[PDB]
Amino acid sequence: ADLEDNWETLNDNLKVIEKADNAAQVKDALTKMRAAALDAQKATPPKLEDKSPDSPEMKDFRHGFDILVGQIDDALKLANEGKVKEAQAAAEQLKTTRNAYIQKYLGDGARPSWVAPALSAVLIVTTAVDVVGNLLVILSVLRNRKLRNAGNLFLVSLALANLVVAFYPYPLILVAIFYDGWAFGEEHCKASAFVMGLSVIGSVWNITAIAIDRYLYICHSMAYHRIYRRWHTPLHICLIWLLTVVALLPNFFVGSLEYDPRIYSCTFIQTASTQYTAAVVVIHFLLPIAVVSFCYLRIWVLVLQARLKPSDLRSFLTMFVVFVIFAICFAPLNCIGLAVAINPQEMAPQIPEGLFVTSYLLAYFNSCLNPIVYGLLDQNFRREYKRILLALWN
Amino acid sequence: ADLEDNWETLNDNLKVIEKADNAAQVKDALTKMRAAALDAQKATPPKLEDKSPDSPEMKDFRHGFDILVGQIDDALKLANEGKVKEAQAAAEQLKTTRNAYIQKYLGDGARPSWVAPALSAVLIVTTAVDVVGNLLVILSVLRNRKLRNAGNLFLVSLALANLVVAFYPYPLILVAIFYDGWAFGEEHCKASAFVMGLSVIGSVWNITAIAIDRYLYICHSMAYHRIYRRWHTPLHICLIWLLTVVALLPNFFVGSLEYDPRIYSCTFIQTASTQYTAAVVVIHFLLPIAVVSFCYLRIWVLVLQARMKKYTCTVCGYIYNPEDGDPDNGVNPGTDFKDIPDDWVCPLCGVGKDQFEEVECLKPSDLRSFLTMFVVFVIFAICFAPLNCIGLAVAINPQEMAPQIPEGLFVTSYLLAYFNSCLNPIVYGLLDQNFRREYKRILLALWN
Ligand SMILES: COc1ccc2[nH]c(-c3ccccc3)c(CCNC(C)=O)c2c1
Ligand SMILES: COc1ccc2[nH]c(-c3ccccc3)c(CCNC(C)=O)c2c1
Ligand SMILES: [Zn+2]
Repeated sequence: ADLEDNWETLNDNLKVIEKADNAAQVKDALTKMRAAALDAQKATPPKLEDKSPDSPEMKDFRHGFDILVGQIDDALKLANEGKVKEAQAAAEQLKTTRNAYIQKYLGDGARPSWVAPALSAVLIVTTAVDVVGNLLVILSVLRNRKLRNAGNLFLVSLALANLVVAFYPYPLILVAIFYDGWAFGEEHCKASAFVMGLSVIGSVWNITAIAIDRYLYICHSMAYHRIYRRWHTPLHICLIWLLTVVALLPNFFVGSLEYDPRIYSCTFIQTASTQYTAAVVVIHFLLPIAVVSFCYLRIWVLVLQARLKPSDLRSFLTMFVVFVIFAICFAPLNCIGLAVAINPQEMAPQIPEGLFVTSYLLAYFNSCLNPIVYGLLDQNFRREYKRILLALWN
Repeated sequence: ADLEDNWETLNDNLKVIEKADNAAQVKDALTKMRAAALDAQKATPPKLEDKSPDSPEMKDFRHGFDILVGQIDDALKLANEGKVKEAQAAAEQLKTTRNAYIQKYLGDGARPSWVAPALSAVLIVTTAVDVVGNLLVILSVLRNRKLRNAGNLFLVSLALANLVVAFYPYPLILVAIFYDGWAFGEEHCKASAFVMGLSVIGSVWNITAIAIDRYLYICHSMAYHRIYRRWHTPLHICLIWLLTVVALLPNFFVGSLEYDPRIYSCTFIQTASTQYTAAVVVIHFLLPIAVVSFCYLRIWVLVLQARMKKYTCTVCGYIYNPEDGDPDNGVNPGTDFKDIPDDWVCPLCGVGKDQFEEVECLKPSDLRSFLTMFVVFVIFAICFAPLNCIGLAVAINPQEMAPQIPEGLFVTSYLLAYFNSCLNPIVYGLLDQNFRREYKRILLALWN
């Protein structure tokens, strides 16, 4: 039997012992566990495959199994006596506890089998739709005199924020999944973690700048037309990106950019400094999500009081949906970060790995959604996407 | 303008409204449609040519146009307001009435009398064996944990490709034969046509994924085992199905999913865009048929050379398995017997490799059933080679080569292609001993 296959066997019967109602169900499960333990001990690990069978690295895995075999025999000594709870306790609090004391028996039970293929599928799809999708957005906005419309600079600003992350950190996390551990230097670690901070942080500030601009243009159009914009807009875009770089610099002093084995990515660590992460969740999420929720509620009340035409909603509809799609995508992880920011000594271990990865899978997915919402809601973008593709077939 | 000519005009502008990006493109198409409707109303139908101009049969066609002109005016009332999707939708309610009320008079309904009973017989039999047959393969693979891990996780994926089509488009077509024309909405039309595209396209990528899998397992055995798999193949299966959905999306922009009266089925149209169909025939048939013919040529050369054969011991009877090796005495799994050094001995009696003879006859279950899998590939190719040839001939020159495709031949190509949805569970049962055993275990448990 295969080592990866035998690893699944020992964990499946471990789950059975918990959901068991009688000592015979337990004694049956503990027999399959001891048999699959001795088979996997005869097998060679993948990381230490080149190492000697007597080497201090390969003989460490062999010995780890010897401890659990005796622990299983100890547990079935109780299950034979008809003591169900007594053996059910000697299973979970001994097969897992000594696994951390054996190290190599703790790695398989740390991460679920599903995160590696789910993450890699999500990143492949996200990177693919990102490059094509946002590259179309760039080209659509560049043609003829389209750039003379200032607001189109915000679509190029967000297109690059989405884009840059697909060209540097996303490809290397995919190498980190297939190599099981970060395969590049400590240089590329903090640098990949930084550009993702630029994208995720830089995006909310563009999304906010838009919400204020579209708030004044619709609600106080008298005062809005009095104030210029043709040159104001490229100044505002430039300012938010330098503002972003500044907000990210405490990461190098507080040491919060390091590789997270749970998500195979070098990213920002919420436990490294609960002071910085508390500010990151407030000042760079709940603060902007609040002001923009306010901006767009004032716009929707005037539309509700105006009732209509498909060309009348055109001014903001596309930009409102992108904001909402952003909020959903980043609300879960910001909640995890908030719970850790209050009391990490007790609330942090209560965050399951299954939930944590689910928060990062959505947050990564957001890097490709924008051109889709443009295609589904904007007729003029849908037309533009068709023109570019036709240009390539003709 | 001629009545047959005006019927082509109203259907051409109907296609334009779908592929339209602005209300003006729609308002322009709806104006040409109303004009061509009033011209055809002034014309006499061919079936009711002998009838009186005021007769209840001839005045029925005149009134049918009055309704269509009213709803065209209703649709352009939306297109003037700048509501594109709202009028694009109200142009489908116009597509139904023009195909339920105006399909009565005119039209060349020249089909042979056999295309109805043959098609319906083939579909009934195909659907029946498809459901039972592939439901057995799904069951036997998840049931037996050993045969599942033998690279046969793509077989459940292939079987789901065969199944899905028996549950939605095949039953509908059968209603389309007994009702003589598509009896369901335009919604269920392009949708049923999509579900078939998923199966036929997804199957070749499933069949390719296995051909590569067995190619590396047999030819690059050493490097193979070095690379993980438990999480690799569910990622590969997931990738092929998204790959497939992607390849099918141009159908909604080029408008190639519509009902074909010759085959009573809403399917993909080869003439709607010869650019897309040329790619469909190349990228999704001749390209994969080529790479897999390459995969199986490099396997068959090893078999001919005897480079991956089992060796039975002429003394204690121990059989050497290249898939297994002799790991405890240094020969890691995947090693060929001809590659073991001379100092190796039988691990059961100590006789030298010197006194080992090869198993002459290679069973189809061997080397992850490469023989059974190769057969399925060949069957698939025969089943879809004719229609892909028709599609290729139409893709070059459709102005002259397309009318030269007889209806009798075209339906014959679709009859085989439909039949392919049920065959593979049979080829597994006839050639794989372990599947035949599993089939019996399923049948005997439900019976007893
Ligand atoms: C402040 O310095 C950095 C620096 C790097 C960062 N990378 C990410 C991130 C990247 C991709 C997907 C989700 C989050 C955050 C945002 C992380 N937010 C929370 C609440 O943990 C981040 C922040
Ligand atoms: C490309 O988008 C679609 C979309 C739907 C499709 N349905 C079928 C098909 C279904 C059952 C039997 C035979 C063909 C093809 C395959 C059609 N291939 C050719 C050469 O015409 C198909 C393709
Ligand atoms: Zn022997």
